Amino acid sequence: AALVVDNGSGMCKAGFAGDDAPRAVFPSIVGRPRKDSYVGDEAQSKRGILTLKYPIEHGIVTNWDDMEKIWHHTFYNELRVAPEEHPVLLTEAPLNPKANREKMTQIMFETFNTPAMYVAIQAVLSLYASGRTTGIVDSGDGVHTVPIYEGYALPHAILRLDLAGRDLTDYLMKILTERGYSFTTTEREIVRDIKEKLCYVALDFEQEMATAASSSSLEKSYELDGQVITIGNERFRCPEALFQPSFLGMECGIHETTNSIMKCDVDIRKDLYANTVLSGGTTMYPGIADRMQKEITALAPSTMKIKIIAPPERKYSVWIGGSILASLSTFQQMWISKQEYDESGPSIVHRKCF
Amino acid sequence: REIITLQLGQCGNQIGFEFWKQLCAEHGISPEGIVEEFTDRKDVFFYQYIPRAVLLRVIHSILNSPYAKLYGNNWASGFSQGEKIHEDIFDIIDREADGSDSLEGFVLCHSIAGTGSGLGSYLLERLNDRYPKKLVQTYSVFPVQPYNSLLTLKRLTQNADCVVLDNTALNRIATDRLHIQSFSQINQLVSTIMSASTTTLRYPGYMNNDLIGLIASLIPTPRLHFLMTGYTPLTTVLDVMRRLLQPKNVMVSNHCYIAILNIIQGEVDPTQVHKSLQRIRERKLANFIPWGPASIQVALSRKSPYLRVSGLMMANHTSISSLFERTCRQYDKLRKREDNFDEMDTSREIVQQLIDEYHAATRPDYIS
Repeated sequence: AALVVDNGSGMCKAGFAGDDAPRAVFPSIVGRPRKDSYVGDEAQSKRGILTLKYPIEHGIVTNWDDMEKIWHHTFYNELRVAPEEHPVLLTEAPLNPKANREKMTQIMFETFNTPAMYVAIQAVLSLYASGRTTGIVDSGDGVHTVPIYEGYALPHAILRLDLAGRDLTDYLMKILTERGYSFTTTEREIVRDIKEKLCYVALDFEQEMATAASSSSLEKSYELDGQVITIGNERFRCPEALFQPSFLGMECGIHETTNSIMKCDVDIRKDLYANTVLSGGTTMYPGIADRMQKEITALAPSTMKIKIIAPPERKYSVWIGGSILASLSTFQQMWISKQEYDESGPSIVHRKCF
Repeated sequence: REIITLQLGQCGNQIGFEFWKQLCAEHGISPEGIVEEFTDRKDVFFYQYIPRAVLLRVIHSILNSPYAKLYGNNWASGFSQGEKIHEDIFDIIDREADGSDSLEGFVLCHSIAGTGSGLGSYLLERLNDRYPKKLVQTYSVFPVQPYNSLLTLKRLTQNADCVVLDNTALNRIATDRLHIQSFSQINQLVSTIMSASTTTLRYPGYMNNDLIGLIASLIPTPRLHFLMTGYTPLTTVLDVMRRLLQPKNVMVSNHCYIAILNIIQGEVDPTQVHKSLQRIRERKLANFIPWGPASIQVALSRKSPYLRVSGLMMANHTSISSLFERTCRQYDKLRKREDNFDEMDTSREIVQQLIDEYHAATRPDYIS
């Protein structure tokens, strides 16, 4: 079996190629005492006696020593396999520095002795999962609008937005506190749950605010120790920040950023408009697809055909796309083999994983 | 059990304040007396957290420091003023003793050199009279100066139930391996010993879990209650155990030991400890009393995770009598150079008894 490992800024997803879903998902954290190293859920569970590190906080690996520990954890603890016995497909963020790609390659072959490996861009895998090779795609925990044509991401048109799930969770804690409650402590986990369960994207912000101000029709209850609290306009005000970052003191929203299309050759822009795919946990808010449709339509030419694709399984579309790719007959010749690595070294990744 | 600490004079408050600063950091307690997030027994010294301290001009320096959220020169003047406020200062201690769960002792931090010399001698007499079952351990510090030095010695030889730290050996070690040439720099060295002296009362250990356990082991006879300290790292246990017996480290300016206690605060190997003691017996680096069977004790400990191998030595050495002769001899030279003045010779009489008591302790027939 080939392994598929999706390296996420907040959560890593791991499993076997061919499967419909990852076998394991865990926090991208490594902790050491304030057993010497803790990784994943355990690090989170015992965070009280540990100092936590986030080696891929914004999608890009910043500490390779701890990233190596996350991968060790992935193989031996989560999947219970020996990496030297299975090819490994890894995912990377859009605009990942070339040097990082070589580092990942060297670590897999030299540290884990993988028989074969490959690295693919997250957004590209999600597009594959939707059955397309062309389109524009990703909102996760700590961080993109990625135009893709014929399977190739267009780096010049890729845009990064340092606004994602983490920021939305903290913003919800802030407005719930302003409501009269008090969510300030690492309470952050509780609010993250409230966010994932009761939030939604309003089709029209002002109208929704007016409805919530004059009635209780949009209110939902949430039970903590038994205390039941009420969440009102906070339900949609929280994700509204994706469309209006100023609510967070940030100077463009996701609809406006999806600018990426305008940076592409005019001849493929219509293909992108007609194939705008959503992926990532932060795109799971109910109502987000219709809101994007409305907002993009307002920005694009009146004669443009706009279509937003929001797969029900988009939270794991990156991993699923990797499972699909690694299972393709034509992809087998694409793996970087240990032989090829020994022949050309780490830099082969640029040619093999273009 | 609990221990209430008393700080007298300028020397007491500073070395006491540096003692609490070192301990508050050892534990996960922020300077504003709030536990920080980041197993160590902290109920003996801290009251659920607030230190069980009784401080007695220098107070303003403590109140202006970031640690505000944590609470003449004649010996006769020091003894007189304590008599006038007897009920006042004894009202803050009574509630401090009563309010306590089950009081155990009265740690005292003072220097015998002006008001802490007298007011210290006064409280030492009242304490024993008020409570006869409470241990009084005094971290005295050695320096009209010869007079006040021996007067408190009269009180410290019958009242105090148990540690000398002499500034002369503090100055020598300062200039030797620390290169100071300062009060604020020597205090960093004494507080390192104090926080290490009670390292067996802040962590649940196998033995020495009570203050009466550290005392009754060393002190064989209630008159011979003066101890000295040794602290090497300023590696195996044999290296530490050998470096502690070097007179270059003993903080004291025939002769033999009565009992030694070694404190190892590291992660050392627990089986090699008996191997080191065996080689100590062969090379014969230490000599003991000939009359009674005396042994050496070594105890391990665990350093706080929030706050390497160290080592401290607590021993009851007969050479401590030499320090008293220096104080005794200087007095007689002043007695010929200038209401009744009879309190001095009584003190002079009783201190000479201890000196002869020491010199007779190193004989094969010390009994009777």
